[PDB]
Amino acid sequence: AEGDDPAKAAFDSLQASATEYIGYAWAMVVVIVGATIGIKLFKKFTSKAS
Amino acid sequence: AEGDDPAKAAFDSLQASATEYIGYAWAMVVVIVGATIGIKLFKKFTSKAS
Amino acid sequence: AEGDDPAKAAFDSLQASATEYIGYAWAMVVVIVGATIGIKLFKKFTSKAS
Amino acid sequence: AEGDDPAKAAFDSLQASATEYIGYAWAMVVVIVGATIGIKLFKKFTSKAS
Amino acid sequence: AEGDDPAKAAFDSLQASATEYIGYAWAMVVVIVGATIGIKLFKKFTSKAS
Amino acid sequence: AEGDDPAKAAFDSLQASATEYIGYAWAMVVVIVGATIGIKLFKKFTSKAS
Amino acid sequence: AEGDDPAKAAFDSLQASATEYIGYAWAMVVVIVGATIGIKLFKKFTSKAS
Amino acid sequence: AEGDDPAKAAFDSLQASATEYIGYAWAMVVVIVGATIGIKLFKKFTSKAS
Amino acid sequence: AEGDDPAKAAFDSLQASATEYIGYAWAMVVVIVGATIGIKLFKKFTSKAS
Amino acid sequence: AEGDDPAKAAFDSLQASATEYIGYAWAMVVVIVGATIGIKLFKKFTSKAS
Amino acid sequence: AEGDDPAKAAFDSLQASATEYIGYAWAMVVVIVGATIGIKLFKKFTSKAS
Amino acid sequence: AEGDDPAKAAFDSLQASATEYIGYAWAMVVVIVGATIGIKLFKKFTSKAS
Amino acid sequence: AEGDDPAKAAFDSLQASATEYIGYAWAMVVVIVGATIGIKLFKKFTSKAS
Amino acid sequence: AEGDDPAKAAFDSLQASATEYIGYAWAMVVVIVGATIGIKLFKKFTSKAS
Amino acid sequence: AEGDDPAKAAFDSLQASATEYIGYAWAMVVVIVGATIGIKLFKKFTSKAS
Repeated sequence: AEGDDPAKAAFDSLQASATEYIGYAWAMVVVIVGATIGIKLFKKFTSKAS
Repeated sequence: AEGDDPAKAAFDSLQASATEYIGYAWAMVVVIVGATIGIKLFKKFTSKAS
Repeated sequence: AEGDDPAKAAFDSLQASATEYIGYAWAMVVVIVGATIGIKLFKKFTSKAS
Repeated sequence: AEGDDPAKAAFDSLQASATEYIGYAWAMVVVIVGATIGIKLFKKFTSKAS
Repeated sequence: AEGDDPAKAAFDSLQASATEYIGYAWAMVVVIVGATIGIKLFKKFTSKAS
Repeated sequence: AEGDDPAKAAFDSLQASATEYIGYAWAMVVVIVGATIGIKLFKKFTSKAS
Repeated sequence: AEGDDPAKAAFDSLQASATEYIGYAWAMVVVIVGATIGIKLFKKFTSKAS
Repeated sequence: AEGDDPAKAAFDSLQASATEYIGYAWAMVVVIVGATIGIKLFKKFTSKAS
Repeated sequence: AEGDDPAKAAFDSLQASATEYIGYAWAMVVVIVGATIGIKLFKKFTSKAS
Repeated sequence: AEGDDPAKAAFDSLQASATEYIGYAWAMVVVIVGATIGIKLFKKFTSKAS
Repeated sequence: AEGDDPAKAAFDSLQASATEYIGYAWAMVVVIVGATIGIKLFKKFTSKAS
Repeated sequence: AEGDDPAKAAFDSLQASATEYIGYAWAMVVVIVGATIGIKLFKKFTSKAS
Repeated sequence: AEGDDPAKAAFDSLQASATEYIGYAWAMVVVIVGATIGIKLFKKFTSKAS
Repeated sequence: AEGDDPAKAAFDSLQASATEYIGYAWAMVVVIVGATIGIKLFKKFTSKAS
Repeated sequence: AEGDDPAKAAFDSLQASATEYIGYAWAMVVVIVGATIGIKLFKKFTSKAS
């Protein structure tokens, strides 16, 4: 009980922080996927011309 | 007997506390797996465009 | 049992979110395929004239 | 014997729970594969027009 | 001799019990591997369509 | 020996299930290829007229 | 010496069992590869018509 | 909190750098697609003469 | 009481020092992950060209 | 001296026995790697057809 | 030395087996390419008539 | 404090060294990606001729 | 420092070797592309006659 | 010193043996890549005919 | 003081010896990584041909 209270709260803080990192992950992949969408579009142009 | 009663109860309390920690574990992994599902979905988009 | 309940629900939420992403995927490809239909139609005109 | 009985049963419960998670897995992949079937169909249209 | 007889038998019982646990292990992994076979099959479908 | 028997049988069941999925795969591609045969036939008509 | 004899034999049995599992592996992949050969053949038909 | 601050910033820097690489990607494909547009134009001339 | 005071403070100092080491850890992994982001970007270029 | 002689010899015997076990290890991994070579070859066939 | 001898030989056997699989691969593709040569010849006839 | 100072500095040196290795990594991938750009360009020529 | 020097040099040697392989790659594709240029030229003759 | 001499030499022998295994690795991949070069050549023929 | 002097020196010798072992480690991994660079290059060739 008493001992595990501060620890439970600590785990909550750790979980929230994990969520912050995870948000950054979603974003990073937003850039990479953005790059893939654009570049694959270049390829699309090329094929249409072909 | 007499001596081990309080100890048995103490072990029950310890086990329950362990269950609390364990619940937090399931949750933490819920966030991480959520991140993996979303980001792998970004990758899915990229491949479909490709 | 008890521990895996919150986790099952979490997985449901994750699955639904996956469905949202997936809807966006169908749409994105709607635009790309729209582009292919139109442009291939331009090619059709050219061939008919030829 | 005596000690390992409750443990055997516990393992049964754990195995069943594992089956629940696993069912959710089959489903999640049902959505993802559904997305792949549909989107690859969009690509099919595009190629046929081409 | 005399003292170690009951102990040898006890070790036999312990070994047999260990075998029971171990059987449950083989099974648990049967479910997990079953899940992997099925889901990887979903992926197979997706690739074939692609 | 003893331990691996149930596991061998489990693997047999898994293999058979894999065969079921695989049958569905052959079918799915039957529809897609059917679509390609028909539509390419439309193209055939067009060229013959041309 | 004496102690490691039964253990060497045990390892032989374990190795043989491993061979049984491994045979099942070769087979499972026989089905999957069979599926890939057939389905890729469907794709072949489609392309030839195209 | 305290520990994850420097890490969040580090991830920001990493994301920005990723954007730089990605810009170079868009450019590289600009050259390749430029090549495809020009060369397919050569083919266009040839067909028109034909 | 009296004896454990200096020890509590000592543990505080030890904990803070642990935090310093831990900061260095976050940083070290910042470099490694930076390397992975860049190099995986090289791979991205290669695939886009492909 | 005198006491450690029989012990040195005992250690030699133990080392040799360890070598026997170790030989079995190399073999066991021979089977597993054999399985991986064959099955990855099945995958090779599939890709070539694709 | 001693330990790695049997392993080297095992690797030789594995390599030879790999060669057998690989021969089957060359053959399988012989059939597929044979099919492509014949069918493309049908197309040749059609065009010549056209 | 006192004990962890030399260790902090040691970790700094280790981190810097890690950066050196990492630089070599970026370079190695520069060669590999260079190879991919060139060779994919060969493929580009072939397709343009086709 | 001291430890990572020999390793840095080792990485240099590895990188150079990678360059050798890569040169062979450029060449191999020189032959394949040569084949494509020639054969597509055969096709050119055929079309001109047509 | 004295104790680590035999160990250093032992490590040399182990490293050399590792080199033998590694040579076999380069070879095994020589066969696999040979198979890929040949079979991809079959595909080349098919496309040229097409 | 007096007693710990010879021990400090002994620890220095032990540390230096540890450095020797560690050098051998860097080397061993030089061979393994060399093998990975070469073999992955074989794979590179195969993909380029594909």
